[PDB]
Amino acid sequence: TRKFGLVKRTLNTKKDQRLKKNQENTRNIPQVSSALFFQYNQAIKPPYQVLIDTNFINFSIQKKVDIVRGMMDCLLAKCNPLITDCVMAELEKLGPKYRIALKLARDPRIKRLSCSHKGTYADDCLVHRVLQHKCYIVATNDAGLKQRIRKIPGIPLMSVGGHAYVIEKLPDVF
Amino acid sequence: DDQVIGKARSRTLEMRLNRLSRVNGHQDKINKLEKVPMHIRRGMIDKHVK
Amino acid sequence: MLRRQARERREYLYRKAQELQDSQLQQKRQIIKQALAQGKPLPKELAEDESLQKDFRYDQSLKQVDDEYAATSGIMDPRIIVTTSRDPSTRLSQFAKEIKLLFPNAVRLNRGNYVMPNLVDACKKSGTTDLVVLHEHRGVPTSLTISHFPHGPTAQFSLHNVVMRHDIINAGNQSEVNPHLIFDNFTTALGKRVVCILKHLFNAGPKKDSERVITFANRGDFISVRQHVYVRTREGVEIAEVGPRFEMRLFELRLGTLENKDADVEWQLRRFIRTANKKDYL
Amino acid sequence: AVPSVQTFGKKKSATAVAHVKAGKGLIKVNGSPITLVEPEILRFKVYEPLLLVGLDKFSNIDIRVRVTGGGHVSQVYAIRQAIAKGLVAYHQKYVDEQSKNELKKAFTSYDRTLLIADSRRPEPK
Amino acid sequence: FEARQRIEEKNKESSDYHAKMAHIVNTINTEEGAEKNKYERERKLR
Amino acid sequence: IKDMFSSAMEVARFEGAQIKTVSGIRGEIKRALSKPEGHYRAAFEDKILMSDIVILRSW
Amino acid sequence: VRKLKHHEQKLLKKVDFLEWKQDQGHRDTQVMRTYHIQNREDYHKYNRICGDIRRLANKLSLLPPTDPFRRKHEQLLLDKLYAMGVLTTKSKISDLENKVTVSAICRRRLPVIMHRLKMAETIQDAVKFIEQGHVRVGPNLINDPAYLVTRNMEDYVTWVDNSKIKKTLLRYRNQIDDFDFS
Amino acid sequence: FDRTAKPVPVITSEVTESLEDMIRRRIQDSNFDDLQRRTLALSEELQKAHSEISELYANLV
Ligand SMILES: [Mg+2]
Ligand SMILES: [Zn+2]
Repeated sequence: TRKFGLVKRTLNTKKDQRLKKNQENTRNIPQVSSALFFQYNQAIKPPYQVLIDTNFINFSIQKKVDIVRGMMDCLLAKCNPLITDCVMAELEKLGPKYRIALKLARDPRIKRLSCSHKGTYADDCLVHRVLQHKCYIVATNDAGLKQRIRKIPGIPLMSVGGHAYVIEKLPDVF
Repeated sequence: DDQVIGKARSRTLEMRLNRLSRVNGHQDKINKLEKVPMHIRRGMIDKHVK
Repeated sequence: MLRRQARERREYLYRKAQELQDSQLQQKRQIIKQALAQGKPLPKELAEDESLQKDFRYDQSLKQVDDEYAATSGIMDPRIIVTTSRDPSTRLSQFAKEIKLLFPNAVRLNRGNYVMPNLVDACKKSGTTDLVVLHEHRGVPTSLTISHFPHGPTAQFSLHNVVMRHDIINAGNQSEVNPHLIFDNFTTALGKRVVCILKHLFNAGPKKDSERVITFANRGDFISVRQHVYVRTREGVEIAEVGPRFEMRLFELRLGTLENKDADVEWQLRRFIRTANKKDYL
Repeated sequence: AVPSVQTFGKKKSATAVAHVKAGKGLIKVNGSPITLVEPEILRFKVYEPLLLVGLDKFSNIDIRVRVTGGGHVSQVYAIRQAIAKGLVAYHQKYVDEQSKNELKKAFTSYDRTLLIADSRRPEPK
Repeated sequence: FEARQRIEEKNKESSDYHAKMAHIVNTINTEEGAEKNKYERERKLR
Repeated sequence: IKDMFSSAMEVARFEGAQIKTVSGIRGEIKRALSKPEGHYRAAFEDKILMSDIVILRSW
Repeated sequence: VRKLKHHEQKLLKKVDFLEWKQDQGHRDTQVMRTYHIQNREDYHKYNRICGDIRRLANKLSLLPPTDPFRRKHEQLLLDKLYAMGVLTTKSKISDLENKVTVSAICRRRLPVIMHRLKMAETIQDAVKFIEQGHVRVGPNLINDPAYLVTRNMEDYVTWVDNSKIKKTLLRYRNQIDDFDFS
Repeated sequence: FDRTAKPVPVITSEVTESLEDMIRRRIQDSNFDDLQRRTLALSEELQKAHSEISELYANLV
């Protein structure tokens, strides 16, 4: 009556609990914007607020366009430039050869705003803000960032060209 | 190629296919270097360069 | 026993499946053979691979009669049993006798009160290589089914322009020497299949001076069989025809035994297709 | 439980099922007593096992026979084989082995088709 | 006999047609394409 | 097929030919029967129904 | 033993009381579990036979390719293994090198053959049946549960007559034939 | 109209003579097919390796 086919009480790896590699074992849908049409972006009216990035500052100084006047040149109306603390740190960690561009980009006409994230992947900080609030316009010259904020709906992108600036998606430049 | 026998033959075959794949492959999957922990590999390369 | 044949057919089918999925592998190994034979660029997939370039020692050490016949091609001379359809007719009886005489190692079986599975299993129990079953219409022979027994293949031919030997002439008796064979104009892999089944249907290993010839010629997808005796003259070697003549034509081909009716069809004559008149062998 | 036993009998293409259980000493074949099998010249051939052995051993049991398929003589040989193997099985299961053996000896000495059938498979040369 | 002759003829004519069409389209293919890519090689350089 | 032809030798004059049904399936006309007078037999590539209709293109 | 916290973990990276480097994934245990076998010694002896086969294939590789010794010997070994039952496909001598597993031998074992032929229901139950003595190989029965069986006896494995198992089977099909007292 | 099949060939005199001259040509070439019965030092270190592998092989079998 001793139970037939008994076996030594071994240790599983596919079932047990004390293995650290075996220890690891209401939907959400973000809505589309009230301030976004199909593609019109009904919200933005002048004045505008722009976000400046490291590539934008670089090509700005390499083509000699002063910041605020070049912005008025591009946009034909009133606009305010903003940089984020992550972007400032990005220029800083680029460092000693571009310190003149740093001393330029720090100017008390540029009202810097503060971020709260680990890491300084300024691409991530930018795109998280712009999918967060849909009212900034974004100036840069990175190709990948250009493609991404092209993929997003209803956000005008702004880059350099020749000796002036240009914008991509804005339905009212003129 | 017939009187070759054993370890010699194995290393020859490896080197032949190595070049014949290196001429058109991606260099990573051509020569993936085999794994070894860091201090022992660095000790080996130190002794060899010495 | 019957279980042994069952799992035999199982293992044969599995080896066929593995053969299919290893064809391409055989191609890649042949390509690598050629590359090592002459140093050249090696192309993309096999170049990037690691398992092939690792296991190619045994593979380099690696490296034709069809498989259903493969073990006993030219060792055990085959035995054939020829039997008649059902409640036979007398003209058919004479002609089936003539077929039994035409082949060597042949025995005849009248069939009344039999069933196909009982017959085929009894023949397998006895131990017999190859089987021939005849069907007729109104005296005229028209249909013939050949089977090879250890779950081998079957072929079904029609046959039309038959003349019995006695109704050629009241001549005499044949010699029944182990004959010879000639195969003309065979092209396709199907052609190789049918010459293989008929070669293993004949006797195996004939002499050097045997004096009976049996032909097989493809004349527009109608296999014409004749049979002649020859005696070698000095300048024009004379052939005397003897034995029946008839026009034979394939129409289907099964990979099982004839009792199955639902094995794997490895060929089947298409009739109502747009290009039926058009192709040869199709 | 009821001490019971079951057997089969088989000519060329017929089937004879035979239940054998303890009872009052009767026979039943297809819901009809065995004075009424049909062919009336082979009724004695059906009777053959009983008249071979005796009658008391069939006075203390109960048979129930049901046959399907086949033709006349085939059914008849089927019933006789079924009755034979059923009686032998009942004796083997519930009474003495010595009685089973003397039964088997008397049967097979008479005619072996009672205890084993021959399904006639041909002989090809 | 009529059957064999008519069908043999039809197969003959279908083969004829296919060969002729393949010839014409392949001639024009290779030659006119050689001209078109000669001009591509020039217009890239112009 | 029953009502395509009138006489047996007429059937045989057309024998061995290609015939499609209005359903769209193929077949061939082969031989003449005996006991009726115009009927012939044919083989299709699939089971015909009853309500079908057979036609024969000719020029 | 604590789910010990951050700093003490980053100090005690390499400690592990459960799985060591040397018991490579507890491979022996996992295969033992999948095929319900009884002794660690059974696993390790199957390991040794596998290892000797692979050293043979390695020296056969180290021989030059076109020797008829090499060809004939490797082909003969492939006959031996294909009739033995361990490896499936006779053609890839790579699969001589690379497919030969203790899993393959242990699945050629007896109870896996029962689960193959759908005799028993699952493998542990098959081990119960072979231990209890209801299943015979040809003319004699088996009590050592760890029987190896080639193809030519896979053909003859069956249940023993006048077992209550065969009784239940033919009773459900309504075909117990108690002249044989099956 | 549109026919569908190759009718069965009427064997005639000239076809038989074509076949005759085929068989006779193959006779006077004497090339006819059949299935004939299936029929059936080196180096120091190589003999060393053969010896070792053969001993090991026998032990393994
Ligand atoms: Mg960047
Ligand atoms: Zn930031």
